[PDB]
Amino acid sequence: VFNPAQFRAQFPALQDAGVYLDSAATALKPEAVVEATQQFYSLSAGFAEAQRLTARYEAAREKVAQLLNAPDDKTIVWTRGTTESINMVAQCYARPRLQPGDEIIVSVAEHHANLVPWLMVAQQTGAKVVKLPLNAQRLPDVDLLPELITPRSRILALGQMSNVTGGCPDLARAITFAHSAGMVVMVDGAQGAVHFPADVQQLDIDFYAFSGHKLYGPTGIGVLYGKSELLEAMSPWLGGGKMVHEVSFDGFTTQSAPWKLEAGTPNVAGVIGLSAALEWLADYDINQAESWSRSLATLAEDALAKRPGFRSFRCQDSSLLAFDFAGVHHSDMVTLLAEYGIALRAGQHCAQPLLAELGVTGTLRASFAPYNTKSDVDALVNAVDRALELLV
Amino acid sequence: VFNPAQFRAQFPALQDAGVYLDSAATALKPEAVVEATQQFYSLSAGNVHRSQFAEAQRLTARYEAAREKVAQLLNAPDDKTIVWTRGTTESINMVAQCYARPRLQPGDEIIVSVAEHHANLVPWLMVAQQTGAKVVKLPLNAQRLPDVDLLPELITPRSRILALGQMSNVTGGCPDLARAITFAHSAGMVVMVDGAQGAVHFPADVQQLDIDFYAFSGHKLYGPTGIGVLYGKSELLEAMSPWLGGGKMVHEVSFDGFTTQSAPWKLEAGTPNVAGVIGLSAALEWLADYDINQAESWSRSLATLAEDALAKRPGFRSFRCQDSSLLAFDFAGVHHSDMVTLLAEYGIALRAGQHCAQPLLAELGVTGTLRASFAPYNTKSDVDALVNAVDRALELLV
Amino acid sequence: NPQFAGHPFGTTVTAETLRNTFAPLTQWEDKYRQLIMLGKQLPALPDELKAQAKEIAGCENRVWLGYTVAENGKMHFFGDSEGRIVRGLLAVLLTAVEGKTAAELQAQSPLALFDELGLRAQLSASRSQGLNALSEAIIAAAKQV
Amino acid sequence: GHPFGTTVTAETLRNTFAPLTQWEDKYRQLIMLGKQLPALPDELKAQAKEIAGENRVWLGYTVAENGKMHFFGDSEGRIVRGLLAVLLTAVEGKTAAELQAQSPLALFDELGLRAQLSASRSQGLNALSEAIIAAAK
Ligand SMILES: *Cc1c(COP(=O)(O)O)cnc(C)c1O
Ligand SMILES: *Cc1c(COP(=O)(O)O)cnc(C)c1O
Repeated sequence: VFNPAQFRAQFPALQDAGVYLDSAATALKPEAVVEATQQFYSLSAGFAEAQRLTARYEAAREKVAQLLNAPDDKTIVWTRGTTESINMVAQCYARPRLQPGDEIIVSVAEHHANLVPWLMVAQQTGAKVVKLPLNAQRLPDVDLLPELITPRSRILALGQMSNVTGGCPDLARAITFAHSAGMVVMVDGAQGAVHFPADVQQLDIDFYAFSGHKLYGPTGIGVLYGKSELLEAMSPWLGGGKMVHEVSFDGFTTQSAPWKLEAGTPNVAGVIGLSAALEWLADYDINQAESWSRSLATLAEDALAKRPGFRSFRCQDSSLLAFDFAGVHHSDMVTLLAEYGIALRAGQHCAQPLLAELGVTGTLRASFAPYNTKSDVDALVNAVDRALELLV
Repeated sequence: VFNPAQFRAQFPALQDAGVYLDSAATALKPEAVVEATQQFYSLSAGNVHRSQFAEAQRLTARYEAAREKVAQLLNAPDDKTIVWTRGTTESINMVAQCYARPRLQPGDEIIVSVAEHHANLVPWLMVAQQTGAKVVKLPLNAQRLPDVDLLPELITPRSRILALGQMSNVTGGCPDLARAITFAHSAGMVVMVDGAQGAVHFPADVQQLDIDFYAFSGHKLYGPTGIGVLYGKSELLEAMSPWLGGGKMVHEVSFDGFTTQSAPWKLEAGTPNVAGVIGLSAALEWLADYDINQAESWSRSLATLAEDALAKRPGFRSFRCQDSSLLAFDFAGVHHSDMVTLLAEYGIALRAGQHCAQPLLAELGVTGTLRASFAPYNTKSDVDALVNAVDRALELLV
Repeated sequence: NPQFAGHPFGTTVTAETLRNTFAPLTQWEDKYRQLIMLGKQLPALPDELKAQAKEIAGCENRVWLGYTVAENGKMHFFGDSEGRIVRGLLAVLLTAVEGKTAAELQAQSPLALFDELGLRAQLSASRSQGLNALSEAIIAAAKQV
Repeated sequence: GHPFGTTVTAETLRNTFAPLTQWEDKYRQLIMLGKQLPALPDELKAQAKEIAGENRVWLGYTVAENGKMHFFGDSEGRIVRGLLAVLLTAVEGKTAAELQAQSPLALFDELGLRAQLSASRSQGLNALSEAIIAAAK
């Protein structure tokens, strides 16, 4: 049984932070992460803290495997974030395989990290990006895929969950349609891994990407999960130490995956700290924590909908609440709210095509996490009423 | 004057026993870096602060000044010539892929020193295979340094890129970089300088040396893991293709295409390793109060005390160059892996193996080496400890 | 003497005008309210006119700044902002730099009028990315002449 | 061909190792031990699974009709060479079932060798152990 006050207590930033409603950009960190990091950079030169950090590090891929229900720790590849993970799939798996005229299907809801790499590899190979539009509930229209898929369709790129609408498409169906056409699927899990971590075996996901910093964890660290046969098929990514087996002026041979894909000194601090994040988080029932965050988002959305000119872009009672007010620019509101003590985000959220689809050039977004409270909702509503008085 | 005890006292990892002699693999961290990291992870990164007002400002100030502090270390002309990467390895791959790859023709040549770390060799083999170009070996002279005077013989009208280490991670040796650059620029070539060790010990003045690209890693420079730098001349960063695609590096995107920011941002897709930039900034700010010429003289003086004593043990062989603070060595008939393990048991942390420099160790005639590397937090006591631990290990491996 | 993307700042709206408006304001909220009012005197810049100014982008808000030298040998600045708060800050800035020579602009300390009007430390918008970029672009422009 | 499991047994090792309490004696005695692992010639290093780690190690096997497994191998480093001798004493002549049945590293626990085994995890022993598991499958 989830206790919000127990979860909330682990977050040292909270007293200074005031009201923090921008977890969807980046999450606050629990003591476990701060302390694992402190310990790693302080570690006695040349045995009990030492061994604890060693077990955190060596167990780290396995803790990711357990989050995702990956078959084994060797399907987990360390990257610097979702962004590098997707570029790796595009460059190392897609680019050697794509032929001129092949098609890559990309949802209009995609964050730029799951869209720009595809534009780029399309331009390199003569493949074409084909748009997967939204249905009437603002989700990628998975039901339309059979009509969009052709004998040229090779890759489907689809967000598990939008960082704007919080909306999740019907990914099981989408993947079943893509696999039926012999396509591979790049799932962007940067939000989903935080809220509804994907069962990569049940969903039959080919590749899944997420970032540590959004999962209560360090910056500069992320994951690429891929099926072992796809990781084996991928070409090497960066060249250098660690990924290589033998090297001479005539050429080189590589380790197999995941090491093949990981040149140079790892982000050891980032691995250790994401290990601590995951170990800490595993003591909480994620369904229960997420229902709490969603219930606050709902309380905020119902209150704000009582104010004139409110519109919400929120899907599926998400813990993310994107919204705007008629005749008020999102910049002005975000500024006043910050002066009032409320931290949220405004602008395009790296999703310019989605926002163009919805007919807006920016929105405000308040995103709730399991350390947010009912008073945080009261404070946000109070600041919005004071801001709207100044702006309308 | 440099005070070693002052420098040493700033490292929490050295408060209790242990002799650490593996700084060429990764450096210990000063309190400033540990505390900056602790603060960054303990405070909101948003725009509201209700209790830690000054501590939030200082984090913002470290982040905002970070490029400038790197520009100051390298004497770069401005902070927009500094690009954040994961490490030296990513930095070098970016230059191979975003500068060289679109410009290389079949039969073109890339000269790579035989003393290069894998980071500065493998990406050149990869891009050569992708473009039909060829990697050409720059051999060692008598002194075990890249033979810069051989360049006029190796340079042809097809020569495009020179990849050369400012400082070897095995020998500690530094080739005559100014002279290699003058020869390379005479032929219109561009030079990739791997400064992962040189940035620590002899940080390069990239203007005085006219360096085209320079790479180094934060973690060897007393800083965070997961962060590195690529310096490039502004014209070359501008010529480069974008590197990874995604947020921050784009300007406009639709399903019809995208435009990008100019450099450095063009080359930095997605959420930065903000903890790494802040921690590196704090490392550089902290290190700026020390005279590096003096701290390095200190570190090399210790490596000389160690090498002098070790050379009195039978079967000793040193690969050390130019009285470097890096001391790579072996003992006839003793395996380097047996020695490192026993030394670890005696409380000396050193490194054994191939040091990501297979071609170098093949030119040297060996399969692996021990390596003791010294830094300004090391002491004379460290030297007596290393030497004694070698003696005890030798009695066991007799 | 008409100018491209004409505005009143530095001519009909003066530092004196602004001091009179702003000096009595001690509450931060009223300062934002008056910035919002002031920005209403900056004319909207149509899409077609924006493309002759520099886009000084940022996450939350688009701001444009462009410049030229007038027939009197003085610099003329013009621009726009989508957010109304930053539009008011832009008007303050235009008031400070309009009709100055390159030399006079290199002589002036960045954002000095904002400290004069009690806007700079007191409002976080004054210390934000949008306004610092704008300030830098003026400097860049004064150099480029 | 090697003595381990035949001429040298868990019992003979216990008489050597169980009495030791000083870590240096343990290492001294490991290094002694590996002297007795013959040097694998080039011809049958070919017939083994090669592992490059700091240290190079080899591990090969044959299975009798019976399913009794004969293991061979080698180590550049002498301390891993020693640990390899212990390991070979634990596993030589075992069947795939007896191998999956035992904990292969009981023997190290039994001889008071866990810290030495621990110290050399990274350069051969992890890998040697895993190629033991894989051969039984
Ligand atoms: C360490 C090192 C590198 C590699 O740096 P990473 O941080 O692993 O990317 C490259 N070159 C030399 C000389 C090095 O010492
Ligand atoms: C944040 C985010 C990303 C990008 O992650 P980075 O850590 O910046 O690389 C990609 N997709 C979604 C949906 C996101 O929210």
